[PDB]
Amino acid sequence: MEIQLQQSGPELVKPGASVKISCKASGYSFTDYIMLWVKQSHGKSLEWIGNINPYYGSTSYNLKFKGKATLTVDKSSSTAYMQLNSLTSEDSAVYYCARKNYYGSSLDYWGQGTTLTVSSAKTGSDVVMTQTPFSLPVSLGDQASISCRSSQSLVHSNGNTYLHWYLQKPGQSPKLLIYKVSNRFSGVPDRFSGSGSGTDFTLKISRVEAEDLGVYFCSQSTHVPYTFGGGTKLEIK
Ligand SMILES: OC[C@H]1O[C@H](OC[C@H]2O[C@H](O)[C@@H](O)[C@@H](O)[C@@H]2O)[C@@H](O)[C@@H](O)[C@@H]1O
Ligand SMILES: OC[C@H]1O[C@H](OC[C@H]2O[C@H](O)[C@@H](O)[C@@H](O)[C@@H]2O)[C@@H](O)[C@@H](O)[C@@H]1O
Repeated sequence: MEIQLQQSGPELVKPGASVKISCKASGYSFTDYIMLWVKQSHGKSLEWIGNINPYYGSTSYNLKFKGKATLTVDKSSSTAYMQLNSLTSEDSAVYYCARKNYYGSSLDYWGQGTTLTVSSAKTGSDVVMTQTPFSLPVSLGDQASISCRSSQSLVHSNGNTYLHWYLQKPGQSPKLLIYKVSNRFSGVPDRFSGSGSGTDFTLKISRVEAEDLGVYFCSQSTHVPYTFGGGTKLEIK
């Protein structure tokens, strides 16, 4: 098959109300993978909301969202839900669900996103990921190099380093490119290569083409809460 996460449609909701966004999983065994939710404010970086293990219904939240977001599942319909309460204009954003694997601790399949608009109208410190440059204008064909530095070592107890790279093309959800520093995800071209160790990581693109354009995000999942870099927009001069 093919794996799909299908989210409910755009929501226009009044301030103070609640909203419950759905994410229907197909193509894989729903209870065998953590489902994670992400907020993306129109400004652009990704923020972890929380995880749910659908087999148990057990949850973990980013402290920022604890008290605001509630994650549930319906196993019978292979559907994950995120409810947001006491909505204000600051909740207006795009929300993604994404499947998290165990072998890579990476977000391998993403929903298409749900846009929430909140309006009255009718129609241990967290680990910081510093990405540079924030903007990389290039000529087509150029080599491109993007750096990601973490405030703490990303080496996990098991000796692996859970640093990953995602590409979000214009108007799409993020997609996994590289997991665990240097491993190319299925279908990703050899022109992408990831390197680095400890706190310093690099993504290189050997010959940029149009399908590579968008915003790149590094992410770490060695430490809780999971965190993302601020993005690097790769675009043509
Ligand atoms: O760590 C030893 C166990 O490794 C596997 O289970 C470990 C975790 O791997 C899975 O991806 C998840 O299902 C986890 O819940 C699981 O604990 C298994 O091979 C297990 O038989 C080993 O004991
Ligand atoms: O060997 C390096 C460190 O490995 C473990 O901690 C690394 C990361 O593993 C955990 O999953 C999280 O607690 C992270 O916060 C943690 O740094 C530890 O054994 C640590 O003592 C080692 O220094």
